[PDB]
Amino acid sequence: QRIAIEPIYDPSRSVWFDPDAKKYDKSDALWAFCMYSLSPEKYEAEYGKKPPTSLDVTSMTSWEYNWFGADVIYIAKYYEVRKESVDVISYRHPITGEIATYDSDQVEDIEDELAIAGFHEVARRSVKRRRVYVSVVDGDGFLEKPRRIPGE
Amino acid sequence: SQIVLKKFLPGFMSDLVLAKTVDRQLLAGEINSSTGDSVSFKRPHQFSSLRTPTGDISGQNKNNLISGKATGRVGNYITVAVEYQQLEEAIKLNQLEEILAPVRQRIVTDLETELAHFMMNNGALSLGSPNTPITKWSDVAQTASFLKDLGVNEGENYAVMDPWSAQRLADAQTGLHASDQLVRTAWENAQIPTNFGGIRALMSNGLASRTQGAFGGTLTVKTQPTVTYNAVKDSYQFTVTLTGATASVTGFLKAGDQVKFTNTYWLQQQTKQALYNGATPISFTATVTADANSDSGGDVTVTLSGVPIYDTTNPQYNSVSRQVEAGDAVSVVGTASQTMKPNLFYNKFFCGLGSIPLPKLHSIDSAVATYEGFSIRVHKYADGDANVQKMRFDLLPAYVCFNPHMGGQFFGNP
Repeated sequence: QRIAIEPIYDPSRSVWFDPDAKKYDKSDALWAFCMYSLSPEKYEAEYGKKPPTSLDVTSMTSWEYNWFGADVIYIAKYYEVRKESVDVISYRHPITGEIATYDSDQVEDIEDELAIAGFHEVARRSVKRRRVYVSVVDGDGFLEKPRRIPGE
Repeated sequence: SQIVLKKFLPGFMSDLVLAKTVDRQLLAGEINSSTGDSVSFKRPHQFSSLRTPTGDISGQNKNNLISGKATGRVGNYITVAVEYQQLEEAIKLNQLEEILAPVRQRIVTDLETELAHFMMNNGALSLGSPNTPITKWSDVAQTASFLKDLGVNEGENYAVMDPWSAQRLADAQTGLHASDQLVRTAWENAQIPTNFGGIRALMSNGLASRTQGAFGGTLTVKTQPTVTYNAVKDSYQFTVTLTGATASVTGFLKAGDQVKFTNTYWLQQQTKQALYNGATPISFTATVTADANSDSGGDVTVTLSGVPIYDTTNPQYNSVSRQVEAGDAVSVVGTASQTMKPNLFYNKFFCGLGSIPLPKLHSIDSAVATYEGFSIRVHKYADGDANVQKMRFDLLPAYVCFNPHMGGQFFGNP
């Protein structure tokens, strides 16, 4: 896994934030949109050819411009921040440090720990954490179902 | 009397609940440049059993495989256009953006009114007399009971009612005796819950209305129609003639009327047994398709939706207790020529809906506007040389009916 930095083209017509955020960096925002154009051939390459293409409508551009290419489909990425209940498991194996708290995503069977260097100890403290989800939508429905991204 | 605000006053708007419930999945992106003007789906098969003391199936005849179809077609264009002189509109009115708002609402509102007519015209089932309104709890639960009794399971059932009718049910709900939350909710917001009587109840103010159409005389069937499966395996529509009508009236039977056959009853489609409505057996009913007049001698030829299949060589496809033959007595529900706004109850797999994408018109400025998932193509051109401009917004709708025996109209009963 890796962290990547990517550019956004046409920010003035692609990025829309929660209208309740007032700070410079939009820290106090709960959702946002990121739009980008697409071609019918690439739309069929991913997703599926079975459902026709329905694109978002903004009525933003074409303001004093001649338009010829009707082969652009507008797709948007949707972000949410949620507060959810997660169970933290504290593997308290004394060897090589004792206090170690981990989330429920990593499990002794999902991750090949097998209690070799971990003692189960306490696994019942449930705490609320701040999590962020991403989704891909269009004018019809969900192109990609929501999934959580690794951050805050 | 010169200064005017730049903000417009609010207006009126209808609602969309029917387009959200109908099936928009099976027919979607299927009417392409290769398919043509129509596309069809397959139909399920049914089989019969022969009972003998020791096999010896040699003497009788084995089941024959017959395949059906259900074709969907496209409709006409939904077009709204404007024409103007640019200087006058450009005085204080922006790019016809004041027009931009209530045009998509018109295009969408019309699609839903056309859907209402299609479903009322092509539904088959009927319940209660058209006169009585909805006042009690049983009037909504009867639809769910009837649909469950027919045998439909795979799908989802919905019922649509007027705004005034919902309040009467809430008034009944406020009369409950033990449910705290229901009583409080009905007292506060006058809102009935989601699941009402085993079916989902919905409230809509934009709903089509129809006129009965004058009729008179004890009608009866004159000639035995063809109701074998081979004839009606593609459309579930059949033609029948009536006698004993009035002398000569135009518009004798309007589109959407229900014709009821008294002596032929419904059957549970799986077990092939009669249907009992608690105290009386349920009669068969059908809906008129197009307008029909009456000539001298009271001969009315009418095409109906929903067929009473009584094939004798293919008994597995029967859908009625007994065959309709000459001399049977029929009736028309409702009064002479009253107008009413019906209520619709249907399954999820009753009618389809889709849209045909439209390509850009060559060398003409255009854009695409979206509204509740519906795409509208807009074009601007300048035919004429007198400061005359033109705009147009369009959509092409496609409608399909799978089986008429899973929907229809329902009213209250006394």
